[PDB]
Amino acid sequence: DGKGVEMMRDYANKQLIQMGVKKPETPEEQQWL
Amino acid sequence: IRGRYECYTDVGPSFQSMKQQNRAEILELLGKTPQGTPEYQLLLLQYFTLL
Amino acid sequence: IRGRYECYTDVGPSFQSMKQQNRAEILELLGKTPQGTPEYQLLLLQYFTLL
Amino acid sequence: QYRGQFDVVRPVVRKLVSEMRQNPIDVLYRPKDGARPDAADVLMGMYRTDM
Repeated sequence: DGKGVEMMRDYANKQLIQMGVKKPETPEEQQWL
Repeated sequence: IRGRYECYTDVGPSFQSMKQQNRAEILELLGKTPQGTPEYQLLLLQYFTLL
Repeated sequence: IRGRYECYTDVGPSFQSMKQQNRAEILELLGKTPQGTPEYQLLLLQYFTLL
Repeated sequence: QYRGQFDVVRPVVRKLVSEMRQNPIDVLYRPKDGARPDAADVLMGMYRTDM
């Protein structure tokens, strides 16, 4: 389709990861204050 | 110069711009929607379809 | 020069669109809409047609 | 003399018109992430002109 492949990737799982991911690539993702 | 040539035809399954075969399929079947809590809203993302 | 352009020849299949096509899938069988209990405001705008 | 009215050829020839296109053969422009963010948001912004 387009770039509408976002789908929860960039928000929900960040601060804590409940379900994991398939092969996290994530060069760097989470920032902490 | 490349990085352009963004536009050409994809030959293969007939799937059109918005959600023909990728969404669901035409051949001998019924009753797709499965069970899940986020699959509610992720099902909301499914069917917006055409521009 | 044009570019305010509006309507063109739409020749194609049988349906006469107003908002008829939010269902792009009806082949033969029926009952194609999914379900959820609490939150739907979205089920309204689909099913009123004849204008 | 009597000739030419028995031919019987073309029915199989032009019956192939219906057999030309079954697969829709309709897609174009192949979206993907290739390049710098300029023109790709509204997809085709200039030419629908084939239709």
